[PDB]
Amino acid sequence: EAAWIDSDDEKIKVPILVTNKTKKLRTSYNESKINGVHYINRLRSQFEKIYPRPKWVD
Amino acid sequence: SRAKVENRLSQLEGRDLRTTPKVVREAKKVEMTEARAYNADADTAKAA
Amino acid sequence: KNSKIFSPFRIIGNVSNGVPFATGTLGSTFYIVTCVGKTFQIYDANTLHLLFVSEKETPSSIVALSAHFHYVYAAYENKVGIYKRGIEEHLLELETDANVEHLCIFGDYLCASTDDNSIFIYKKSDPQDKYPSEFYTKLTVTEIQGGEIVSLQHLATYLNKLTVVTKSNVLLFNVRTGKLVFTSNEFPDQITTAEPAPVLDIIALGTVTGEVIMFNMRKGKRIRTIKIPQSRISSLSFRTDGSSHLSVGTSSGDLIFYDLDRRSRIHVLKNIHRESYGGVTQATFLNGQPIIVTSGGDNSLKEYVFDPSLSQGSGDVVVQPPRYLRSRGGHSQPPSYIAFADSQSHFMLSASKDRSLWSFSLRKDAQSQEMSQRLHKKQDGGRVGGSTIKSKFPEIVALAIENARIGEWENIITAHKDEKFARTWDMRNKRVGRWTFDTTDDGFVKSVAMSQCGNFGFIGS
Amino acid sequence: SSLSDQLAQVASNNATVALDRKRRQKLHSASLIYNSKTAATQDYDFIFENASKALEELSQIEPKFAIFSRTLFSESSISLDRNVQTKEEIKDLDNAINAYLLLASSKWYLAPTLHATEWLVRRFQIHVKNTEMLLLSTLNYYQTPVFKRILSIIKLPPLFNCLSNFVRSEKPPTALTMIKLFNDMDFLKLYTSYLDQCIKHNATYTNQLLFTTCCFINVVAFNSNNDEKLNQLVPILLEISAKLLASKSKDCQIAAHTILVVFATALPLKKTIILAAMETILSNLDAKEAKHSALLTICKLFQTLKGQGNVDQLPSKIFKLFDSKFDTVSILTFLDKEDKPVCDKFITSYTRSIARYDRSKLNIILSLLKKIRLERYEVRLIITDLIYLSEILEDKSQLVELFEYFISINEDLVLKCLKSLGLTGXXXXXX
Repeated sequence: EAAWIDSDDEKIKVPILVTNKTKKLRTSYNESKINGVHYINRLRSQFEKIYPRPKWVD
Repeated sequence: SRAKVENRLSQLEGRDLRTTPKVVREAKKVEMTEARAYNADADTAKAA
Repeated sequence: KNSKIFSPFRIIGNVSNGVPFATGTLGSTFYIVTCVGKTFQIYDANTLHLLFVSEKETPSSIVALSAHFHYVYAAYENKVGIYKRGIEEHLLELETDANVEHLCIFGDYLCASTDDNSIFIYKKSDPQDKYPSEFYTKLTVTEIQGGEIVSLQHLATYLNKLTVVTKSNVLLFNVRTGKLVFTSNEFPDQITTAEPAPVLDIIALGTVTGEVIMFNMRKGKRIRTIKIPQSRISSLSFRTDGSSHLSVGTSSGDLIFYDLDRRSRIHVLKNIHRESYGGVTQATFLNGQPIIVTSGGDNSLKEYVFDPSLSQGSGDVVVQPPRYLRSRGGHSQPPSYIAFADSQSHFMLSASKDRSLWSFSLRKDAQSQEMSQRLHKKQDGGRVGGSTIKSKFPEIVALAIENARIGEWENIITAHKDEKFARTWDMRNKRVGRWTFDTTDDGFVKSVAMSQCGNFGFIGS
Repeated sequence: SSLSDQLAQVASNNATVALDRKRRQKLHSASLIYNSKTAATQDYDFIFENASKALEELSQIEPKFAIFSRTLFSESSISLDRNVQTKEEIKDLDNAINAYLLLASSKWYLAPTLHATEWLVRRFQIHVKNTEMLLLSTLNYYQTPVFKRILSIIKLPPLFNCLSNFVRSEKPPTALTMIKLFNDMDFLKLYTSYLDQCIKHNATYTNQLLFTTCCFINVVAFNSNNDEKLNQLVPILLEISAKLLASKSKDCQIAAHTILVVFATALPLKKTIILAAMETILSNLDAKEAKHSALLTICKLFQTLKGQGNVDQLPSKIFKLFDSKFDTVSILTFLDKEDKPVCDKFITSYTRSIARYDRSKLNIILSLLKKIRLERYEVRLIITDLIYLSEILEDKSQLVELFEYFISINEDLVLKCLKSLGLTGXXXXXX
C-alpha cells in the first residue's frame, strides 16, 4: 500500500499548461491548475507510457 | 566378428564426406537509435 | 611559478582518471562527460571524439560530475560549477569549508552533498532559469539517521523528493520543506552504490559484499536480492531498451549482466579494467539503446554492444554476448619518454611504465593509437622465443626516430630497461619491426641514435 | 551499408506473402506428403478435408488435440492468413502452433500425424515463419525419412547452419553432424528453452530424452579438452539437470542422472555444487526404477571430486534426507551386488555422518565394513571419528565390537592414530 504519506504533497497546486513537457498530461482542455496527488498520479501513468513495466518487478 | 564389422561400419557410415559449416557469428552494424527518457523539471513543482 | 616563455595548452593523452563519470541525453545523441584531475572532458557517444574540455582548469580535483541536457555540473574542492561548452557560465559557491563529494541535479533543485553529512539545496530563482543559483536550505543527516552519504539519487515521479542512501539505510527528503518523510530499515551490509530504475519507485543498491538489494521505495521493502560471490560492487545500471538486463560492475575488473526475467546470468566480462586502478568505476547503458559505456581508473573508456539474437523466433532466451566497440584510452602509468614523430608537430610517441608505446596526436585527440607489440615472423623459418602466454615488452627508457625514410623500413629504435637488445618499430605501419639489435658484449643498452639519412642506427652498450 | 544486403532483409521478411502466381507456385509446392506437381494443383479445402480426418484420428489416440479442433483446425481457420493479421495476434498464433508441435512431437511415427501437420505447413507457412520449433520437435527422428522431407521443405535458421549440406540430400544426417550442431554455444541455450517448455507442458517421452542425453553427454565429451569451454558449458547442462530433476516423471529423473554423472566425471566440481546435486536428486525421487539409478549417481558424484574434506561429514539436512529416501538396509542390499561399483568415498562420508548425527545405530557400520573393501586413508578417518565417538558417547559394548573389527584387520592403523590422540593402553580403560 504505502509506507509513507507526504503531508505537504496534497496542498500543492501545480500548473500543467505552462511547459510543453507537461502539456501532454492534461485530459480535459479546461484544466490548468491540478493538485499534486492528481498530478503525481498522471505523471506516473505518463512514465509508464515512456518506460514500460517489465514482468520481473511484479 | 560380425559385431566388430558392424562397429567398423558404424564408424565408416558416421564418417561424413563434405564439410559442415558452423554457426556464423558476424557483428551487424549497430546505429544510435532515438529513444525516450524522463525530464526532472516536470518532476519538481512549486508551492502554492 | 609563472613563466614569460611558456604557457600551458592542455594535457595530451588522457581520457579518464577513475571518478564516476556522467552522461547526458541531448536530443537523440549522447555525450559522455568525464574528468581528468583539474579539468574535465566531453566525449561524444557515437564516435568517441573529444568535443569540449574546460577552458580554465579547476583549482583542485573534480570530485563529482553530473550533467543535464546542456549544462555539465562539475564539483571540485568547495564549489560546484555550472558549465556549458567548456565555458565557465556560472560558479555556485557552497558556504561551508567541507568538501563536496556527491552532486545530484533534478528540476530546479540542485542537490550538493558535502562529505560531513550535509546536503545543500539550490533553487532556481526564476522557473525558467537554466541552472539553480540561489541557496534554498541546508539539509543535515545526523549520526542517528544513518552513516555517510554514499550517493544522492532522485527517483522518477516523486514530487520534490530527494532519495538519500547512507551506509546503513535509505532516507527521503522533501526538499521544498526540508523534512524527512521516510526512513528505510537498516541494511546489515555497507551500501556502495545506488541507481534508479525504469520501473517506478525502484532503486538498486549494491553492497561491498556482493549483494544487489533492490529496494521498492513505495512499500519500503526489498524485492530481489541478487548475490555475487565475494566481489565489491561498484557500478549499477539497467538496460532501458525494454529487455530486462541489469548491469552490475565489480571493482575487480568484472562486468556481470543479469536477466531479471529469467533470474539467470548472461555473461561475466573479465578484465575490462585493471584491478589496481579501481576496476569498473562507472558503467551505464545509453538510455534505450544496447550500448554500455564503461570507464575506470586505468585511463580508458570502452563501449560494448549487445547484438540482436541469432534466433529469429526465440529472442529473449538466446541472448548474444556483449561485444567490444569504440574505445579511447591512455597509459595507466605516468609516461616515461616522449619524442616527436614528425616535423609537422602532429604525432607524439610516448612510452610509459605500463609496458606499452602510444602514438598520440597533438592535432586530433581521437587519432591516438597503441602501437602493436605483435612480433613479425622470422625470416629463417625458425620459431622465435618468448612466452606462449604473451606479455608486453619491458619499459622503454631510451628512444630515437628518424623521419627521413619512413614506411619503407623501420625508423624507430627503442631501448628497454634491463634488456640486452634494442627493438625496431615502424612508425607508418604502427607496429614493432622485424629486427632486434644485440650489443654483442653482454650489456644493457643505455643510449640509441639514428643517422639523419635513416639507414644507420647506433647502439650504446 | 550497400543496397542489396538490405534487400535480402526485406526478402526474408516477405518470404511468405504471395505476390505473383510464381510466388504462390514456389510457396504452395512445399509439401510434406505430396510431390511438387500435386502440391501446386490443389486447393485449401482439399488439404483441409484430409486435415480434419487426420486430427480426428489423433483425437482418438490422445484427447489433447480436441482443443486444437476448435482453434487451429476450425473451418474458420481457412480464410485467415498470417500476413493479414497484426502483431498482437500473430504471437498468439505462434505459441498455439508451438503448443501443437510439443503435443505432437511424440506422435510422429503415424501417418495421421504427418497429414495433420501438412495442412499446418501449407495454411500457416510454418516452414518459413517459425522454422525453429518445427525442427526441434522432429530432431530426434533424424534417421527417419520424414526429417529428410522436412529439410527439403524448410529454410534453415542461422543457428542450424551445420545441416546446410543435408538439405535435399539422399543420405540422412548422421550422428557426427548432430553433435557438431549441438557443439554451438548458443544452440544449447535454445534447446534449454525448448526443454524447459517441454517439461512445463508435461509432454516428455523416452525417445527425445534418450536422444537429448545422447547429445548432451557427447557435447561434454567433445569439449573435454577445452577447460574454458566446459566452464562456459557448466550453467546450461546443470540448469537443464535442475529442471529435468524437478519433473515428476519416471523418465526425466534417470535422464538427469545420466547428465550429472558424465559431466562430473569429465569435470571435477566444487564440493558445495555437488552437495546441491545431492539435494536436488534426493528431493523428488519416488520412482521405483529411478531409485537404483539415483544411488549409483550419488555414488559416482562423490568419487569425482578430490581434495581435503572430500569424505567429511554431510550436513544434517542432507543426512536425514538420505535416511528417509534411502534405508540403511537398502544401501546394504545395493552393496550385496557382485558388480560392486566404486562407492568407497561415499560410504566413509556416509558413516561419519552416521557416527555424528544418529549416534545409535552402529550395527550398520559393522555390516558396512564387512561388505565393502575400503582404502587406507578412509579407514583412518573412520577410526578417528569413532575414537572421538569413544570420548563423548556413553560407550556401549557394540563400540567395543566395532573396534574389535578394527584390531582384527590393520591393527597398526588404529594403534598409530591412538598414539596421535591419547594413549594405546587407555583404549581398554575407556572401552
